[PDB]
Amino acid sequence: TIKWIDWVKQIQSIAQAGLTYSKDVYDIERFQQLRDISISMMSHYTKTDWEVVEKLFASETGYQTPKVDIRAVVFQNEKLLFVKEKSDGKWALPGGWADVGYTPTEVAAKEVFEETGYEVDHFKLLAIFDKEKHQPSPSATHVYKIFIGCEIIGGEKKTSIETEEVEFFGENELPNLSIARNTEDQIKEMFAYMKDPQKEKLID
Amino acid sequence: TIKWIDWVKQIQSIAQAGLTYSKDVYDIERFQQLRDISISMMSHYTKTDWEVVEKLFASETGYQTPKVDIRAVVFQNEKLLFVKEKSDGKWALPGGWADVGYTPTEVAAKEVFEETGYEVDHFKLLAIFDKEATHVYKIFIGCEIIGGEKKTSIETEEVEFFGENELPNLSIARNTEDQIKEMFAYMKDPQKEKLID
Ligand SMILES: O=C[C@H](O)[C@H](O)[C@H](O)CO
Repeated sequence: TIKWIDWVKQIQSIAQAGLTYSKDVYDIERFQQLRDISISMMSHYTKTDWEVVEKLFASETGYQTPKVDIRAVVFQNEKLLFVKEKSDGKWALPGGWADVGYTPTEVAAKEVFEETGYEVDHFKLLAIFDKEKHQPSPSATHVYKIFIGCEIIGGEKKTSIETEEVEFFGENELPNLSIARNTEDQIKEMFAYMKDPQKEKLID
Repeated sequence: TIKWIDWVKQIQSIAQAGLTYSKDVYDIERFQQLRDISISMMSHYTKTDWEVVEKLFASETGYQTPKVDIRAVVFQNEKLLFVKEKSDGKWALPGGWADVGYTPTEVAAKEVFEETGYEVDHFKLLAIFDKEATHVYKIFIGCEIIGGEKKTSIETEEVEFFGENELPNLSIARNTEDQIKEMFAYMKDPQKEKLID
């Protein structure tokens, strides 16, 4: 693996904590210098514009925790609901970044409605995966993925600008997965839950 | 001209100054973390440059989400592990902010070890709460003592196990009275539906 990336992510994290919590004017200035070195290291070794890296890597406030992604797990006739993005042509469970000001089930409901047309409720906590644990490639960011089971209670299948196709798929007919949005192993775990819904919940 | 070497040397020299001159216990710990990382970095890549990773930011947008707090839920014969906090002198489950570089269960095991000296395993996902300027998803993770011993701290003045009717004064930001009640409900009925806000 690339060892340097996880070191630099930890330096930015501590610098971000220092800028939030230090009250010492010379320590605040040391934490700002350290964040700026972290941007410069990322900028040079990924050949990415310095100011772009600052926005993508080093503009959060407060203590730095992993980011939260939500995936909705909706079955019908033992087939799992997937949505295809028009631009990249790849498939994933409905979901996305958790919006500030929304609870996890509100994110699941809103993402399912916007991407698929369906109304959902009857939320179940299924799993929390650590995106980095067996990640294919190195990442600038650390993500926890919360999988929430839901029941379709209304609305109707509807495509959009972003969302070209909405379809259910059986476990021996999976479409081309967006590995960034969901791994094969995360999908296999959801079919294991469908077969035995009283099973232990996966937490990385 | 191998640029990582001068940047790591700068990080080291800043961290050493911070470590020498800070009077705040939390500032000292941050500078100690940075010193520790810089040592680890220098002890690698002897001759070579760092690998260029030109695709690292391809799908990155700088989107901000709720922060993650983790609370470890540790029972011993029907009593729940609490910790008296230096901040307010009130009591809470071991836990805190989830750190970059750690899985949820590594966070739970780490917070329990540093705050109480116990080593835990057998992790179970119990709940995620959020009652909606700071937005927080709080993950309750159950686990069991497999080793270590009870050790109080400069940070953690007392470590006590408490039953449902003898609860100490709770640090309410860290754990509400309803969140603790729910945890006792999981211990008593261990097939209760897991809560997710
Ligand atoms: O919240 C957790 C943090 O470690 C502490 O609040 C910081 O060290 C700031 O003092």
